[PDB]
Amino acid sequence: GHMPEEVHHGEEEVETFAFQAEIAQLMSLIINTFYSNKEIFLRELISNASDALDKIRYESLTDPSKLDSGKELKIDIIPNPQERTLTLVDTGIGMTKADLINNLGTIAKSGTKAFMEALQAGADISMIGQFGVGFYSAYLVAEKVVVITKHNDDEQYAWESSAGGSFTVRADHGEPIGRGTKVILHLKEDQTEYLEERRVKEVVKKHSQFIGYPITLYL
Ligand SMILES: CC(C)c1cc(C(=O)N2Cc3ccccc3C2)c(O)cc1C=O
Repeated sequence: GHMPEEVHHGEEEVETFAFQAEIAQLMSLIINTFYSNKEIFLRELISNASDALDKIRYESLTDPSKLDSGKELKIDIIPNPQERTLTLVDTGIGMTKADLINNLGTIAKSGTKAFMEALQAGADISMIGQFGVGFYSAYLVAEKVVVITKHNDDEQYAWESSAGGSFTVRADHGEPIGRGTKVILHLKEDQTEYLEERRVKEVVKKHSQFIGYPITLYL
């Protein structure tokens, strides 16, 4: 053939953005600081999933066709010892691309700044959910976090950050999740206990025993 060259893709495939400084500061705090009960990261992620499931469960009352992307409201947890990943998948309402960028990169500024002020005044890490920013507690155990999300009104997107002050967002051309959010935790070397499922059960039973949706473990 010839050697055509595509000088210009139609649209930027991957976009990289900086966190608001206060979000980056909290992430650095979380990822570098000792905490005696890091298992609370799972409670915070399950709590976000439960809220997203509540959200779609409500809108299904007005519009039952919002469930055409999936009728089951559930949470699945998948440890992968060979990849050192722990994955949380929910069939909640999901996030549009705009809300993915805004919620994780920008408007968490107020909660993260108030939480750091509370920490300086004597609060501790386990209170992070009272400031609406419990998601960042993932970096207690993870060196890298991927968020895959699909909202009925938008396309499936992938967010990722290793807490170096920036994150990337891209169209996800991967396994389609239908609707909801998938959080993939790339675990730190010394936190692989959360790949053992005797441990994961322990943590769910301790912290999330009264979530109103089924939690299934895959191993
Ligand atoms: C990345 C993190 C913040 C997260 C987001 C969602 C999500 O898609 N939301 C959460 C929420 C809450 C209230 C209304 C709508 C939505 C939409 C989720 O299901 C799980 C997590 C795992 O921590």
